[PDB]
Amino acid sequence: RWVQFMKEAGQGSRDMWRAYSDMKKANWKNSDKYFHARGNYDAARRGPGGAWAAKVISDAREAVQKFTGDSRADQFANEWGRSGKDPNHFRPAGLPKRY
Amino acid sequence: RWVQFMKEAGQGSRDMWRAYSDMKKANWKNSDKYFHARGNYDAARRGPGGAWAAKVISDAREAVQKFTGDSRADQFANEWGRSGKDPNHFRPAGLPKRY
Amino acid sequence: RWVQFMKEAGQGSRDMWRAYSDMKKANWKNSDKYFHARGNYDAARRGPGGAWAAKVISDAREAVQKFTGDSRADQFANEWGRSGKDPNHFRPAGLPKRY
Amino acid sequence: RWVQFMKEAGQGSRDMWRAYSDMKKANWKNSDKYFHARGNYDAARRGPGGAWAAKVISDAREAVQKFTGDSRADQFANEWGRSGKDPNHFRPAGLPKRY
Repeated sequence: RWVQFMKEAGQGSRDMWRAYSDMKKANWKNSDKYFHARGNYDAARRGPGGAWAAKVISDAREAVQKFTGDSRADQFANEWGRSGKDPNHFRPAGLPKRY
Repeated sequence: RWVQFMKEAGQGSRDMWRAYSDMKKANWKNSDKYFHARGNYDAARRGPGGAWAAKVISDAREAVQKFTGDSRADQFANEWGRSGKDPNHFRPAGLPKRY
Repeated sequence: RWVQFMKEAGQGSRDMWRAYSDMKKANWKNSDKYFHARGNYDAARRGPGGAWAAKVISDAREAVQKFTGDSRADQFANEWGRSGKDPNHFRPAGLPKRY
Repeated sequence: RWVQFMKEAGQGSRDMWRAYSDMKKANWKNSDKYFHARGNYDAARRGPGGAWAAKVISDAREAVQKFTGDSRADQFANEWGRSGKDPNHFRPAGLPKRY
């Protein structure tokens, strides 16, 4: 169903935004890989529409960052999460458990 | 701002959704090109995030269309609208004026 | 069929390359829109795989050009051609008939 | 060079194709992740055009997989390979050494 796909995409996009926002709040050493994986994991957890949303938002973020005023590691972390593997694989010591 | 981008992308996504539900509600002959153009035009007016959102949602919709036996014509209508040209170029006679 | 899709993509990608090459040879005033439309038209003429190839190569070219050391017009011309409309719509007066 | 990019993309596309036909010829149990990883690794070694080609072909293949009732696992294997990690991490016991 198209409607269900679009619903999941909307939920997933909010998950990706929550990952961004948390990353900015945490302001933490060597956590970028974790939040990349967490955003994608959360979003794909919604279903195909969420996983689709994770993928295109991920690629846009990567693009804009190469429009800069370790991409391969970022994309690896994105897909680690998007495929359902535990984002805490990349968790740095000390990162508050709220994240 | 990335924030601004995601915000516009959120607005554009709602614009696209509005186009889909309007098309289904209208249930009008040969109206797909109009609603494709209209959703893309509404989305792109929100700004760059809006046009980006309209572009990726458009491509996901094309994929669906091709997998269910005119996606080429609708993608042309998508771009027409996204580029800021009048969606009413594609308006079929009799389509209710609220749409 | 996946094989047929991949075959068309290969043919289409050679068409897009032929459009680029011709554009560089022609070195002509205000022909960029024409070659954009012609590359995409030729490639989509091969079938879905060709049209798919036209789309992703088009977006890569646009990207790299925004990585610069009228995008919307370019993309409009791309989709004009990709949808099967005559690329000579954008032909500038004088352009050699080989192109 | 854009030329260099398209050249590497052509090489990468052949690498990906080699992976598909090898997978079909091998006809081996639980081997999809290996061949996904391998095709992406071969392609990305060609350079940026090669990695780009592997990325868009990978996404077109994911779409097909989802439309025919593990695409998530294969996309992870895609990224593993594309990032330069050893494809043989996914190698199933007994897969002929020529592959």
